[PDB]
Amino acid sequence: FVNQHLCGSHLVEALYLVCGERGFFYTPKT
Amino acid sequence: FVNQHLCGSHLVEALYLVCGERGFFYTPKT
Amino acid sequence: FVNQHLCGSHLVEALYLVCGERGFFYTPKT
Amino acid sequence: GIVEQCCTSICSLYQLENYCN
Amino acid sequence: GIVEQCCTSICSLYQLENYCN
Amino acid sequence: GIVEQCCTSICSLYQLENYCN
Ligand SMILES: [Cl-]
Ligand SMILES: [Zn+2]
Repeated sequence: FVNQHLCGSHLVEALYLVCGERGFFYTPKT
Repeated sequence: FVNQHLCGSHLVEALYLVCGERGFFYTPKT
Repeated sequence: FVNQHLCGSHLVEALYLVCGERGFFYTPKT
Repeated sequence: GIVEQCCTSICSLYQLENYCN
Repeated sequence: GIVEQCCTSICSLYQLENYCN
Repeated sequence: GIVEQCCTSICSLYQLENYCN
């Protein structure tokens, strides 16, 4: 779950930029 | 040591938030 | 390519600090 | 999900945008 | 150590707090 | 390259500096 927890951190980071004002949603669910 | 070096970066990041004013200590030792 | 994409993010981060005003170049090429 | 999708394969800026509001 | 402990298993906010001053 | 060089082995501050302008 760690490698996946590390990856997600970057995902959110990248969503913040890409989406900008649009905002975004992050759902770690399976 | 890389995957571990990557992980630690996130650890420190997470300690900074959790601990807040308390501050924190990071010891990479074995 | 993911583990490598994760690693690079940290590389750039570390280049920014080390090099400072010098600036730096990042080339993901093989 | 984004994880299963973006942690096994590098998602592009356009694949990432699918997770925008 | 935190590494051996938090890089093999996802430490929770409470496990992380054990490393606070 | 820095990747092949710094993602298989922890590059030191001095190895990193080789990638500075
Ligand atoms: Cl990472
Ligand atoms: Zn990372």
